[PDB]
Amino acid sequence: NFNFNGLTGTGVLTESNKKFLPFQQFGRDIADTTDAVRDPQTLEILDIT
Amino acid sequence: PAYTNSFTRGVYYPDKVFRSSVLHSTQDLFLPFFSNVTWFHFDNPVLPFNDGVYFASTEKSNIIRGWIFGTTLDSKTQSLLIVNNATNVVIKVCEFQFCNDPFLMESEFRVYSSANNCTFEYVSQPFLMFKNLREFVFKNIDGYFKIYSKHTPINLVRDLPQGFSALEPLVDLPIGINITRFQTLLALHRGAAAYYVGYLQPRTFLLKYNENGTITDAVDCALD
Amino acid sequence: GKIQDSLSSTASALGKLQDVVNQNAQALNTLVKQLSSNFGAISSVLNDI
Ligand SMILES: *[C@@H]1O[C@H](CO)[C@@H](O)[C@H](O)[C@H]1NC(C)=O
Ligand SMILES: *[C@@H]1O[C@H](CO)[C@@H](O)[C@H](O)[C@H]1NC(C)=O
Ligand SMILES: *[C@@H]1O[C@H](CO)[C@@H](O)[C@H](O)[C@H]1NC(C)=O
Ligand SMILES: *[C@@H]1O[C@H](CO)[C@@H](O)[C@H](O)[C@H]1NC(C)=O
Ligand SMILES: *[C@@H]1O[C@H](CO)[C@@H](O)[C@H](O)[C@H]1NC(C)=O
Repeated sequence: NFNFNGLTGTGVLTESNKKFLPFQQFGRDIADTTDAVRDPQTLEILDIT
Repeated sequence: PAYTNSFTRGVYYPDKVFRSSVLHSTQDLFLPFFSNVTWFHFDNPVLPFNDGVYFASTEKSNIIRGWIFGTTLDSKTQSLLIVNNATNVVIKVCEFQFCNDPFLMESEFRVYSSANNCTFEYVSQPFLMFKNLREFVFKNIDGYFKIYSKHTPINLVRDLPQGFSALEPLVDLPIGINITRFQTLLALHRGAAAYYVGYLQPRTFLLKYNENGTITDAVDCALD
Repeated sequence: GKIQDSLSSTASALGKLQDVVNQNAQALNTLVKQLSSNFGAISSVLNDI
């Protein structure tokens, strides 16, 4: 049960195969729910399933 | 005067969102395709902001070295200024005064009007030294001011070449002031350098990301 | 012999059998966009509420 910058939620986190911009935080779906985040205090990028 | 056909350039990322292999549509404040820009060149008159400016100085240029931003350009309304000293950038959100044509054993420091009543400062790396074409996009929506550049070499120094140029976010800056009219900076070294001004308004784009998740193609609505 | 050849490059008679996946698929997909709808509430994801 995650909480990233106040956005709670549930899922399994895993390392990203994506290439993230450098100006960024949230990757968002057609369903309009979070799919990919960046850590609020790390530079690693995590895919949310 | 001197209506130059700005063809295609001036697209930018909204913000968060990495995607890939998507055909996705957004809705922000946008610069028209095939629009006209008054050519500028020695000569540097005054310009208003009008909610969004696509700055694009020419290639083979070493003259423009900063900007003065504001609303009134007086010592009352909070002003904004950036200076590259060839190894850093010096961002001043201080309060300034009027100078009609400031510029830069090669001499400097003539440009400054007054350094009273500072509100914010910022220091970062310089942007970049047939040349990598300087392009900049300027907008403020409720505080967040942003930086955009994509620098690319081509021929045809004066006229803009066709092609494609996404504008990439560099420094997001939450200041929270007004911007209505402004002036860039120059450098008179004993002088007609070219630059262009664009405008944003809520038109409708259509974006395509590649397999790497980068904008490669885009279209708008009111064209055809 | 000709019946593969009319259907060789691109016949204009695949048609009904191709889009019947497709109009179903956007009907699936237009259910998905409604997750990101907002309906006067101040979010689409539940966790922001
Ligand atoms: C918070 O922890 C992170 C570690 O990733 C660090 O970047 C930041 O400076 C820390 N802040 C403190 C100690 O308050
Ligand atoms: C841009 O300028 C050209 C030449 O002056 C003119 O033909 C064209 O109509 C202008 N564009 C618009 C949208 O008016
Ligand atoms: C600077 O400008 C602000 C405007 O909000 C004003 O309140 C303040 O008194 C000024 N300070 C000086 C030293 O002039
Ligand atoms: C802009 O609007 C007016 C002057 O243009 C002023 O009341 C307001 O403070 C400005 N907005 C800012 C800087 O928050
Ligand atoms: C993505 O970028 C890499 C780096 O140059 C390149 O090798 C690859 O071909 C690009 N992807 C596509 C689909 O072209």
